[PDB]
Amino acid sequence: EDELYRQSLEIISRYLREQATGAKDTKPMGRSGATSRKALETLRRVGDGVQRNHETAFQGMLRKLDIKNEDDVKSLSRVMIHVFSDGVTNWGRIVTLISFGAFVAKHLKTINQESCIEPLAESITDVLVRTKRDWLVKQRGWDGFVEFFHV
Ligand SMILES: CC(C)(C)c1ccc(CN2CCN(S(=O)(=O)Nc3ccc(SCCc4ccccc4)cc3C(=O)O)CC2)cc1
Repeated sequence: EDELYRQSLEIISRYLREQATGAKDTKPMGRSGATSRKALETLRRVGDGVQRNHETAFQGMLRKLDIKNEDDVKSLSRVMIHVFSDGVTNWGRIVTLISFGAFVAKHLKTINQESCIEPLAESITDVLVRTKRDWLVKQRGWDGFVEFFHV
């Protein structure tokens, strides 16, 4: 409920922030073997591969959306809201969305819009949690994500 949004926000905000700045957080999210720390380490491995694989489509979509400020993020979130609430729900579709978020975050860092990374992460979290709540809960939350992408 409140915890599923708070946990997802902590993982996504930290992943987007460290991808843009290019530096991992010196202060951990929790204890050594916590669900959130494991999900973030999985995101660093999986999410980075998604970005290089989907590079051309990610660069295309970014250029078409034309994100330059916070209002652009808030307004074009309605585009994301509608496209994501329709279609098959899976971990591959979930990880590609977060990877696009990190791709956008990296772009925002270059145009001196580092303040946009947090409301950007809030938009991704609110879509994922609100539209796909039942699925995520039945899939053991972020543990299901860790289990799904194991090496
Ligand atoms: C917070 C902001 C930055 C505003 C923001 C976030 C995220 C998005 C959308 N976000 C969806 C999920 N993907 S994806 O996982 O790569 N898979 C897809 C990629 C393309 C499409 S076609 C409609 C997208 C479109 C519409 C109009 C212009 C440019 C693109 C569908 C999917 C899918 O699976 O439904 C990434 C794109 C938009 C806007």
